[PDB]
Amino acid sequence: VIRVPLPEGNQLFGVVEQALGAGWMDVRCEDGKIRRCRIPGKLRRRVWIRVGDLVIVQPWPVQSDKRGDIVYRYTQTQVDWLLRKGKITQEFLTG
Amino acid sequence: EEQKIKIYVTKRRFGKLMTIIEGFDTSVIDLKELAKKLKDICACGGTVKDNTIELQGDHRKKVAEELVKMGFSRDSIEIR
Amino acid sequence: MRWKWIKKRIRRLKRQRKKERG
Amino acid sequence: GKKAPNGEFAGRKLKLKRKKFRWSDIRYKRRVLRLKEKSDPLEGAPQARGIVLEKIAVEAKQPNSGMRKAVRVQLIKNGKVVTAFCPGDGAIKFIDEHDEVIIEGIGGPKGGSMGDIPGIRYKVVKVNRVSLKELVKGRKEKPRR
RNA sequence: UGGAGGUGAUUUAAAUGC
RNA sequence: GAGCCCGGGCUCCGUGAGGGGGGAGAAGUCGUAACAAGGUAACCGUAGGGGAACCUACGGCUCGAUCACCUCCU
RNA sequence: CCCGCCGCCUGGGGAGUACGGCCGCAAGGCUGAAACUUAAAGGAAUUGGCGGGGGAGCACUACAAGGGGUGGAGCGUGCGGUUU
Repeated sequence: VIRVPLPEGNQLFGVVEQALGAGWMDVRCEDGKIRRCRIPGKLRRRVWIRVGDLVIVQPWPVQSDKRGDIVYRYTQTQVDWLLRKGKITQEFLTG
Repeated sequence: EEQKIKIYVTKRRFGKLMTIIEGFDTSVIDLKELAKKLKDICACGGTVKDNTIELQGDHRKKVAEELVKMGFSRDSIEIR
Repeated sequence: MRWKWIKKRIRRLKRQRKKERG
Repeated sequence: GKKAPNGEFAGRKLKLKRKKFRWSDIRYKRRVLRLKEKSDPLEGAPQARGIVLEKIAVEAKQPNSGMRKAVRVQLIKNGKVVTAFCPGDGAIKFIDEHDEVIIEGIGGPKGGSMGDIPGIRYKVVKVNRVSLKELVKGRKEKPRR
């Protein structure tokens, strides 16, 4: 039984666009905005996140349109599941 | 004029992959000074290797854009 | 170290003193 | 001779020595000139009212991460841009943009923002001349405009 | 028993890690 | 005999494109500089050169190196 | 341990820098901050681990010496992966 976490609340799917260094990445989000996102230390010490990865972004409560935290990074098999379920589109992944 | 160029990834040491730049006319263009300028743009190590410049890491777009800034034809440059 | 710094300080000084002289 | 001249008539040397060597206490020097009083806006004061230009949230320091509630307020006569740390949990709520916000320092005027916060020199007490610790408790008074 | 010089010096052992 | 005015000089307050550095953030890159003789001892003042850490020359110093070889001293 | 005088210091980093002045042909020197930031900077000794630090000594998961073999094939097996 495959199970895949989903964005909740005001969280958004995003594709990592650029590594900015020191736990920061620009992420192209499913609402069509690029957000500058922090990777929390807890996540940094668990996973390797790279350009092109699909992630869940939590927008910050202030400047919500410009900033967020990355809270999850999907594996490739999870990405394929999300595609099949229509949660994201191939056009979105490629950009 | 007519000066073409190739910019692509080239195996290197620690990091991931170097960057190779070739195709300059070595009788007109000083690769030593070009390399020094490029090394400042990428903030990485590098050398002139024969008639090419090798930079540590992946700086293909950076290099291409800087070369255009320096007066080299946009259409003479290919990133692979 | 103090090699570093002395020449960094000197280069800063010169370059800037070049920018003042100019 | 452990330093000092000792001798009846010498004293003046003493008298200037001290003073010469007093100015190695940063604090003393600073007050006696009044650098404490000139730099870190206020014009010295206990507190200052100012209009809340916007609300901003910033990141925490080195071992830490958490969204502190900070305002941007402009002191009115001072006419200076101050970013500021807001006490309390919910708070950022009870502060509407363009209410008056009185501002103080927090934890030694030296410059020292508390350990967590990078910048913030200062504290907020008030929203429309009623404070934040009064608005964390529901009963006491609740806000207007 | 513990201290100061003077000169051979050894390249056969490789950069990095939150 | 004031204020007032006029022309010039000098200085100071409110404020401005642009520009310098600091204490930082520590997930990108380059290298291995120092800390073990750090793998060419290290530092030092001076001078030149190198993208960078830095290298080299000349003089100094040990806060200097590990045996070995030679020399002295309770 | 006392008595006399003199220079210098007053946490770190900013910075031995800016500005100003003085001196110097030039290179530079002498004099010399502040904004800001930090709960350390530092010193000696102790222990341990470590060094392509030095001496002594062992080992057979060590190396030499030596005999055999794995890595080539087929098959058995457990795994990585993929598939389901």
